[PDB]
Amino acid sequence: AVQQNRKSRSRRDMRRSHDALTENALTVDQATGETHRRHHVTKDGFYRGRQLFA
Amino acid sequence: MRHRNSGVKLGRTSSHRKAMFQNLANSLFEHELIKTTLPKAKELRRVAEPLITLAKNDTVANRRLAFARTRNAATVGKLFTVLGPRYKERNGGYLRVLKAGFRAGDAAPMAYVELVDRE
Amino acid sequence: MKRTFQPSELKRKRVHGFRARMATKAGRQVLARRRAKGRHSLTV
Amino acid sequence: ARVKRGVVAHRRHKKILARAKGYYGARSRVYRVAFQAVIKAGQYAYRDRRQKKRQFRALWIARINAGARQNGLSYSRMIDGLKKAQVIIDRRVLADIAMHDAVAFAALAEKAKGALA
Amino acid sequence: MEVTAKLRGAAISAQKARLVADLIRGKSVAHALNILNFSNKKAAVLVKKALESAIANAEHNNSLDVDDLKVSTIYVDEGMSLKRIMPRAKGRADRITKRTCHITVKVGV
RNA sequence: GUCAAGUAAUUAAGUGCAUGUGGUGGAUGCCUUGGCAGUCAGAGGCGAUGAAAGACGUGAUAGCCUGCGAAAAGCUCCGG
RNA sequence: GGGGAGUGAAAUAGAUCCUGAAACCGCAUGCAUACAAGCAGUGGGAGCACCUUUGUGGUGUGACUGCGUACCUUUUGUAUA
RNA sequence: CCCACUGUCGUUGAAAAGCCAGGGGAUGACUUGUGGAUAGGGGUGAAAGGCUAAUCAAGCCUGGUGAUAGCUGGUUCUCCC
RNA sequence: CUAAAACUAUGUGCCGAAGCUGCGGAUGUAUACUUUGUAUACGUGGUAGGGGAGCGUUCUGUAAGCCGAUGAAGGUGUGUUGAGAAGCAUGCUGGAGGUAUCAGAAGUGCGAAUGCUGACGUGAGUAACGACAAAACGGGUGAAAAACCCGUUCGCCGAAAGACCAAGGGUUCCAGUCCAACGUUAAUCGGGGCUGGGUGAGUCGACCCCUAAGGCGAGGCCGAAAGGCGUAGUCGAUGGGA
Ligand SMILES: [Mg+2]
Ligand SMILES: [Mg+2]
Ligand SMILES: [Mg+2]
Ligand SMILES: [Mg+2]
Ligand SMILES: [Mg+2]
Ligand SMILES: [Mg+2]
Ligand SMILES: [Mg+2]
Ligand SMILES: [Mg+2]
Ligand SMILES: [Mg+2]
Ligand SMILES: [Mg+2]
Ligand SMILES: [Mg+2]
Ligand SMILES: [Mg+2]
Ligand SMILES: [Mg+2]
Ligand SMILES: [Mg+2]
Ligand SMILES: [Mg+2]
Ligand SMILES: [Mg+2]
Ligand SMILES: [Mg+2]
Ligand SMILES: [Mg+2]
Ligand SMILES: [Mg+2]
Ligand SMILES: [Mg+2]
Ligand SMILES: [Mg+2]
Ligand SMILES: [Mg+2]
Ligand SMILES: [Mg+2]
Ligand SMILES: [Mg+2]
Ligand SMILES: [Mg+2]
Ligand SMILES: [Mg+2]
Ligand SMILES: [Mg+2]
Ligand SMILES: [Mg+2]
Ligand SMILES: [Mg+2]
Ligand SMILES: [Mg+2]
Ligand SMILES: [Mg+2]
Ligand SMILES: [Mg+2]
Ligand SMILES: [Mg+2]
Ligand SMILES: [Mg+2]
Ligand SMILES: [Mg+2]
Ligand SMILES: [Mg+2]
Ligand SMILES: [Mg+2]
Ligand SMILES: [Mg+2]
Ligand SMILES: [Mg+2]
Ligand SMILES: [Mg+2]
Repeated sequence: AVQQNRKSRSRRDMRRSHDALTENALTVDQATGETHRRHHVTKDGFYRGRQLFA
Repeated sequence: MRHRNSGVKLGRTSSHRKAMFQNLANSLFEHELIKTTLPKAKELRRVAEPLITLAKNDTVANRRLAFARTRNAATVGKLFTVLGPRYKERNGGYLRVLKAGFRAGDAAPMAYVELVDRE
Repeated sequence: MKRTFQPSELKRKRVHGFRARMATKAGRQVLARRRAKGRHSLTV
Repeated sequence: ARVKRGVVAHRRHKKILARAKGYYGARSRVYRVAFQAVIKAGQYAYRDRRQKKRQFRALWIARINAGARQNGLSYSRMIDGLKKAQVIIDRRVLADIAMHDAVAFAALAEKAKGALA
Repeated sequence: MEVTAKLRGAAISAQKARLVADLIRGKSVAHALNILNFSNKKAAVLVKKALESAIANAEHNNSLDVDDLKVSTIYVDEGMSLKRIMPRAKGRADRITKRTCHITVKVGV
């Protein structure tokens, strides 16, 4: 139910050794030069040479 | 296990789920472009495309079926006068789903659902 | 649950009020003690 | 005369924690643990001042044994023969000679051999 | 020559901001701004505020071009905590800490 | 050159120690506006002419404090 | 919130403001560490790095290795589970 | 409406005694509002030592009071005999 | 491990302790002897406990002295000295005090008391986010919108989850404005902050007249005192009176 000894700072860091984040997959769109998330629409509404909300 | 099972849950009862997809389909047929969560958008295909397939042929029985599945008279009118005639020689694929980042308050992945030859 | 306080202002003033304290020797000793301590409120 | 025990107590704790540099974890940071660690290091060092002499003598004896067995002897008979030949070189010097100068050690083994005969 | 920006008193614990700080340490500022733009982390917003502040400082106060600036140093320290009470079952009470942090960013050529 | 046998260097997800540089925190030092104990000398009461203690008010503009009381941060006279 | 500019003798004296310790939490550098069993040290000891020097020098680290079951209290007696 | 028989759940609870499903009484020796009375070796008790402000084989507060404790615990720098 | 690495007997060597010896150093007692320094000898494991000698801290005198902005105390390193408690010097920080010596007085030394106060860890970025009546989309605003507003749908209650009083609360009511903190998330929203506004009575209620239970009670009776009971009266709504 609870620890019998306080965990040392070294073991705590060794547990967090798997906590790192990853970057996302970003691509530069060619029809706008923009950078967007891959397979995602841009915030301007562009995706693969197609426009939403002109 | 879940082997070969189809369908979603989305944390709702089946009554709530049926109602929510009815609402979503009505909204999409009215605006032709909506923003929703990505799993909702992917399940909305199996709900909204058979309605268009139904609206391809205009019979009183078909319009009554469309009303039983939408319960929205304006949606039925639009299906059988605009959307049905539009997708007459298109063999499926009336919706287009495009991933659209994440919601702010939620970090839930989002998607746009639009009709194919809209606007 | 029903808790013990159950307020009523008339009953408060009739049990712990100024005139109730002034009406007996022990209550006036209460008032003298609370003046000696420098309390800002003498009574309820 | 109220005495505040802040400067002197801090000085003492700092001394104990300076004698604990290099120890692991709390043993170098936390005074209660560092103080025991330091007292124990002291007891260990006292005991090991004695143990070091035994350890180095055993090393010299092993090296002399190797050198004497390269010369057809053993440590026992070589030490006995060198003591019968009035040679009084001690084991530290004998082990140094065996490790660094094989010809002089063969000469010493010859003295021991001739005395054993 | 490093140019510094300090975001002091950001309402987030250091443990969570450090995950984002580790992501962009030693990177170009264009790459770091890209990484921070497309993250769903709350710390990404605050680290982006601090990093774009450092870039603006480098350009205005130090006359450094942005195309070769680099995130040469970044670290998150703890700040002043807020202490609050949380009622628990059976009349027990717990102490809640609302942890803040200080972000330091240094950009260099 | 190839093959075989033998045998080095080379990683750090993270961690330890040391140093450097920070954060947090508010110890220490220095300081005193407040206290403690006395000595000497006084005084030892206030109140129906309404006390102690209060409430409410009172300001060009005031929240609280202090003063004051519908004559209300005050009126008159005398002295400095 | 900060960076400059300015004030000031001083701004890591900038209002959470004299000094600014420890616990505790970062980042940077050097060395070690992913075939190896335990109070984490101690005695020895290679290698590496940096200072210096022509050192049998200093500073950090510490492969490998012998020995080694915390402190207090209470007890006939405690590594004591 | 008053109560609380059974069970599950809850047991750092939504809750320092509940919820939910069932259960009992429900024109009476009923339930309930407002106001009043009884005060600590006392009160009140269709009586369980029950209740008397989440406290009851003698309430709480203050004072005697720094009660007493042949019992636990603790007792702070150095060296020498 | 088997003509032993077993057993019996015998021998020659060797290893082996903080024992003994060597070398160097300190110290107690005693004896000589300068007359307090060296020799000589014997000694120097220790709990309870007894004895002896010291270190350091605050304060008083010495001190109207001595050191200090050419940098005190304090803090943080380094080097060094002593058997120890400790001392000394010095780099950085710091910005105004410090104090020899010899006496004197003690709130004079902390690791433990399930010690006390404050700070900060571990658990751990874990459990949980408070009724399983339910949401969806479009537009607006905004730095930012799952939650705010407008709209279109969906759902839930409907002997309460609606409406009105008493009690209690005390401005939470309404409008403009702001988002740090508070709101178990965000918030542009709010019962949050700031500014302003708002409660209109002969008939409603209270006050008022009247009394119940009960209280207080001139006199009075009783009681060491304090006080207790009570007559006349006077209060007291939960009831009566336009
Ligand atoms: Mg680390
Ligand atoms: Mg399938
Ligand atoms: Mg869910
Ligand atoms: Mg149903
Ligand atoms: Mg790493
Ligand atoms: Mg202080
Ligand atoms: Mg400074
Ligand atoms: Mg400061
Ligand atoms: Mg290895
Ligand atoms: Mg026992
Ligand atoms: Mg026993
Ligand atoms: Mg033992
Ligand atoms: Mg134990
Ligand atoms: Mg154990
Ligand atoms: Mg029930
Ligand atoms: Mg019945
Ligand atoms: Mg009693
Ligand atoms: Mg009686
Ligand atoms: Mg009984
Ligand atoms: Mg009793
Ligand atoms: Mg006591
Ligand atoms: Mg020996
Ligand atoms: Mg001996
Ligand atoms: Mg000697
Ligand atoms: Mg001895
Ligand atoms: Mg002894
Ligand atoms: Mg003391
Ligand atoms: Mg303690
Ligand atoms: Mg989470
Ligand atoms: Mg866990
Ligand atoms: Mg889990
Ligand atoms: Mg969970
Ligand atoms: Mg909720
Ligand atoms: Mg409102
Ligand atoms: Mg918030
Ligand atoms: Mg408000
Ligand atoms: Mg009476
Ligand atoms: Mg009378
Ligand atoms: Mg009356
Ligand atoms: Mg009435």
